[PDB]
Amino acid sequence: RILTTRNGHTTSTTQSSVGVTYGYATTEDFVSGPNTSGLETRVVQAERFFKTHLFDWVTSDSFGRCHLLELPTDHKGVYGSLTDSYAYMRNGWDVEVTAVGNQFNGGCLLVAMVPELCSINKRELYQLTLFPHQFINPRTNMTAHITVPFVGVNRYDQYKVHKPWTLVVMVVAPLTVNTEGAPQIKVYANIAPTNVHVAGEFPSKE
Amino acid sequence: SGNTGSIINNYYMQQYQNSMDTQLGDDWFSKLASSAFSGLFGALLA
Amino acid sequence: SGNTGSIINNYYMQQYQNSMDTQLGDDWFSKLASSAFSGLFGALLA
Amino acid sequence: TTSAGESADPVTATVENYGGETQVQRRQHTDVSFILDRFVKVTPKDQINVLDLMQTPAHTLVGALLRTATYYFADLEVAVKHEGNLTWVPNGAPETALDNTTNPTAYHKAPLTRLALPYTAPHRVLATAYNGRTLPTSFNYGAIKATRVTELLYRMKRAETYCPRPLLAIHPSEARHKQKIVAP
Amino acid sequence: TTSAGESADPVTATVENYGGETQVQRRQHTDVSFILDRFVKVTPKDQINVLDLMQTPAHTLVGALLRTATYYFADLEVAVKHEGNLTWVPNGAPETALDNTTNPTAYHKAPLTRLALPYTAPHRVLATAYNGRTLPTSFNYGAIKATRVTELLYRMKRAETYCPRPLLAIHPSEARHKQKIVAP
Amino acid sequence: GIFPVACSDGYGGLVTTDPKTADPAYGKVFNPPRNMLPGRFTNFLDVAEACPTFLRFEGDVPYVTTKTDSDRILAQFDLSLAAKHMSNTFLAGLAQYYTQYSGTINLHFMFTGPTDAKARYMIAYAPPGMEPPKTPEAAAHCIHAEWDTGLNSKFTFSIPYLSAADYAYTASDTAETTNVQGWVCLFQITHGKADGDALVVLASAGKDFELRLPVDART
Amino acid sequence: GIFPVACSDGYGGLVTTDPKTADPAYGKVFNPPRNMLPGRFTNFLDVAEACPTFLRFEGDVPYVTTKTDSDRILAQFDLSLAAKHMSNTFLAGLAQYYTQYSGTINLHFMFTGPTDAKARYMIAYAPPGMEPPKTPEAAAHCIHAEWDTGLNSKFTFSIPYLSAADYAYTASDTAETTNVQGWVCLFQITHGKADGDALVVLASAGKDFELRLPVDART
Repeated sequence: RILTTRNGHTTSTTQSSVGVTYGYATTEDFVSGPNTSGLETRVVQAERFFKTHLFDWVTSDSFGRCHLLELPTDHKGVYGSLTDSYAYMRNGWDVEVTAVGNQFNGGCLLVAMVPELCSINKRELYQLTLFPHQFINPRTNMTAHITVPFVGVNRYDQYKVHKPWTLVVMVVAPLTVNTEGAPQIKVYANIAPTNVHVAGEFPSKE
Repeated sequence: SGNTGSIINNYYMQQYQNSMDTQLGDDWFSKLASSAFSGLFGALLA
Repeated sequence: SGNTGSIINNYYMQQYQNSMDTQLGDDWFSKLASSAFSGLFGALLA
Repeated sequence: TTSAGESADPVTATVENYGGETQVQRRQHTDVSFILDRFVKVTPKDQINVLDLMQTPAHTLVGALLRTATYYFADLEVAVKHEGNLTWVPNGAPETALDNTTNPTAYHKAPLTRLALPYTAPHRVLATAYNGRTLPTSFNYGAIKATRVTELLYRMKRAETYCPRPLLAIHPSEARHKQKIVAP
Repeated sequence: TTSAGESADPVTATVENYGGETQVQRRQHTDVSFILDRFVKVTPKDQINVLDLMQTPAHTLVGALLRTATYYFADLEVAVKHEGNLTWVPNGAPETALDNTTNPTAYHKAPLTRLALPYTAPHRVLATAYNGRTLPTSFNYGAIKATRVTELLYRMKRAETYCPRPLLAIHPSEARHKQKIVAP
Repeated sequence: GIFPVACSDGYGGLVTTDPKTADPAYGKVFNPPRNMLPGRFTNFLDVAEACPTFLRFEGDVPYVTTKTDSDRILAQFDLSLAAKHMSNTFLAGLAQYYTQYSGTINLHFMFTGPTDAKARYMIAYAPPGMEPPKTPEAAAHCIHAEWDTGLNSKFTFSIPYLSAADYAYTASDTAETTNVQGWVCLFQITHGKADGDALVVLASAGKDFELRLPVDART
Repeated sequence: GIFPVACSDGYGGLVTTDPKTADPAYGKVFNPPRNMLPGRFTNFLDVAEACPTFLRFEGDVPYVTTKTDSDRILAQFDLSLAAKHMSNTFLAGLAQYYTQYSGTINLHFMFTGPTDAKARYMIAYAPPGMEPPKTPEAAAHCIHAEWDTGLNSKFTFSIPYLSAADYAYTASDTAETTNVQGWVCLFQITHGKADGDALVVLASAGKDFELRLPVDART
C-alpha cells in the first residue's frame, strides 16, 4: 500500500497507507468573490510541505489525552512571509500525520481536522469521528492522511485574528510495548497549504 | 419547505417574505452515507 | 412600485386608491451617471 | 484616469485601471420611491393639523431625503391616533370645513386610523425650498381635525424627486464619528 | 462485514448478512429545515434585545440541534409579548436607532406581535463556534426594543447547516436514564 | 354590501409549531452568495449513518479489554438509546429529541492489539422475555456472529429491530425494570496472547434506522 | 351559512414599514400635467456617482497644500464613511441612512497651482492589520498610483473594496479603536516651485458602490 504525495518540489512516500480522507469536499469553493474586487492572486510557491513535532505518545497516556495544533501555525518559509505581506488569505490543508513504532506495539490514535475549535470537553471526544479523520493503529499503519478545503463565514480570512482549522490527535486506546514493540512513539506532522490565495498588499516596515 | 403546510400561495411577494439568495460563478453527508460499503469483504459459504 | 409587496390586485379601483396623472402635448441623473468617462485619457504601457 | 477637472462632465474610474475587477451592484435600497415609502412620525398639534411634509424633522431618514429634492410629487398616507371623529379637508378649503362631517370623516376605531389621500395641490409639483425659510401656503395636502390628535405619521406614495440638494451627515469632533453599534 | 477500520470510509452492514431484510424508512422528522422550523423560547432583557440564536438554551431541541452545526444560514421569525411599540433594527445599526419609529415598528396589538425578518448579517453564513466561547459581534439578526418585552420566541426559517459537531444526551448514573413517560 | 365572514371560536391562537408564516416588514434584501460551501448536511440521519461514534464502558473508556479468566463476557447492556453505554454517541444525542424509532443499529468493533496478538469474538442479540445469556454456548442459540482478528481490524454487525409493535420508545420509563428491547452481548471466545489488548466499539445508524415524533423533554 | 375564518393572533398590528396600502376615501382626482420636468433623479446613487463632492481637511478646507519639508504626507485618514474628512460629502450624507455597503469609492484630485508650478503625487490604499505607511517608499508596496501635473488638472483613483466579509459597516463602533477598513494615504513625491499651491479633492461613488439595509439612527 504505497502512496506518494507531491506538493510543489516536495514529496512524501509511505508504504503503510490506509488511503486519504477528504473532508467536507473534494474541491474548493469559488476563490474570486466580491470581497476582493478581483485583486486576489495565487501563490504556488507556498504550496509545499513544512514539518513539526506534535508530541510523544507514551504508555502512561490514557484515553482522551490529546494534542491540538491550530492552523495556520508559525511558518518560517514563504507561506509564513505571505501572512506579513498580505492582509487577506485563504488556503486548504494537505495533512500527513506520522506515528512510527513497529507492528509489535498496540494501542490506537485518532487524528482529525476540526473547524473552529475553541476547546473541546471530555464527553465530546466520544464523537470526534464526526470530523474529517483517520486512525493510526500500529498493527496496520503508521501514517494518517487528511485533506480539507478552506472553510469560514468569510470567503477570505485574517489569520492574525482567526484560525479556521485545528489539527487534533487523540489517544483512544493506550500504547502497549509488550517486550518487542518500540518503547515510545514520537508523533510528527507533515503539512502543506493548498490553493493559497492572497489579497491586499501591506506596506513595508521602512 | 420545512414545517410549512398551506396550500395557498403566500399573500406577499417572495421578495418581501424572505431574503433573496444570490449565486457566484443533503449534499456532502448524503453522498457520504450513500457511498457506504454494505456487503462482505470476503468469500461467502452457503 | 416602491415599498409594496402584495401579489393580489388592490380591492379598490386605481381611480380611488391614487390621484390620476395627466399628460401634456432615473431620467436625467441616470443618463448623466451612465455617460461618465471610464477609461484612461492617455497611452497605456503594459 | 486623468481628465480636465474644470469641465464637470462626470468621470468614473474603475479598479480595472490597476488590474482589479468591478463587481455587480444591487441598488434597490437607494431607489427614491422605495426609500421614501415608509411612515415617519411628526409631533402634532391638539386639533387642527395642516398636512405638510416639511413638518418631518430634518434629521430623520424621510425628512433628510425629502429635503435633498427641490421639487417633488407624491400621493399620501397618514396614520392617526385620535379621540372623536377625524375629518380631512382638501387643499384650498376654508378652515371652517374641518367641522363638517360630509368632508371625508373617519369614525373612531381603536387603535388608530390609516387613510390614503390624493395629491391635492394646484401646482404640478411641490417644493422643499422656494425663493419668494418660508413656503407658499398652497404647499400642503389639506388638513385634518379631531377632538384631540395624539399621533400623526406621514407616508409618501409614488414619490418623484427633481434637482438634488445637499445632504449632510453629522460633523465629528474626532477623526471619526463613533456610535455604539448593536451587538450581543 | 470486515473492513479496514483505520480508513474512515463509512461502512454500513445490514441484516441481510444473516438472512434478515432491510425495511423502508421515512426520515422527514430528521430533515434539518423541518426540525429547526419551530418556535423556541428565550429569556429576554427588559428593553433592548439583540436577536442572537445563541441565546437559545443549549439543552432545548432547537438550541442543541443548532449547535450541532458549525456554520448555518436562516431567515427568522419572532413572536414577542411587549408593552408599547416594538421597534426592530438591522445588523450593523447604531443602538440609538432603536428609538426611531421609521425603522420597522409594530404598534401594540394584544396578545403579541409575530414578525418575519430577513437574514441581515454581512457574512455569507454565520457560525455557532469561532476560533478567534465568544462570537464576533456581527453575528446577529439585528435588535428589538420596546417599553418592556415579556416574552421572546425565535423560529428559524429555510435553515441550512454545515459541518456537524457533537450532540450529547444526558449521562446516566445508572445503567439507563429512566424518565416518567406519559401514561393513562 | 361586503363579504360576510364568521370569526370562529377555537381558532387563531399562536401555536409554537404551526404551519404558517408571519407577515413581513423589511423587504428586498439580497444575501451574500453562499453556493457550494463545503460540509453541508440536510438530514441528521445521514451523518448518524456515515459517522459512527464511540460507546462508553466501565471506567469511561471506548473499549473493552481481553481478559484471561473463566468469565468470557466482555460487555452486556440493555438495547436502549437511553443506556449508559450509548450515552456519549451521536445516535443517543439525536434520539433524545424524538419519542419513537425502528430499524437497524450498527455496532463496529476494531481490534487494537499488536500483530502477534490474536482473538476470536462473538456478538449476540438476546430478545426480551428471558434473562440474557451468561456464556457463549448459551448465546449460540440467539442471532449471533463470530469473527477473528487479522489483516482487517474492523467488523460491523447489525442489531436487528425485533418487537411486537412497529415502533419502540427511545426513552426508558421509570416503571420499566427489565429492558423492553433486549440485550446486546459481547463475548470473547478465546484469545492468543491478547491480554490487556483493547477492542474499541462504535455505533452508527443502519440503512433503515428511523426516528419520528419530535419532542423537547429537556436533557 | 357563511365563510368561516380564523382571526390570527400576532398579525394585523400597524407596522411603520409594511408592504400594504391604506383604504382610500376621496376619489377621482386628476393632477396637473407634469411630464418631462427637468432634473429628475430616481436613485440616490446615480447622483452620488455623477456629482462628486468635496472632502474636508484640517482647517475646514477642501484642499491640501504642497509643502517643502522632509515630511511628504499630504493627508492620511481612515477609509470610513464616518471619517471627519468625508463628513461633508454627499456620499457620507447618504451612507448614514444605511448600515452596510460594498464596492468602489472614487477620489478625485484637481491641481490648482499656476502654469509654472509642477508636482508629482501618490495615492495609496493601506489595508487593515498593519500601521499605515509614513513614507512614499514604504507605501510603494501597497496598491497605489502616482501622477504629475500638466494640461489635464484632474486625476481620478478608485479605492478598492477589500475585506473578509462581503459587506462592511457604514457606521464606526465606539469600541473600534483602529480603523476596520484601512487608510487612504496621499503623498507628495516632489514638486517644482509649487509651495502653497492647492490640490482640491472630491469623492464620488464608483460603478459598483452599493448601500443596503436602510436605518434611521438620528444624525
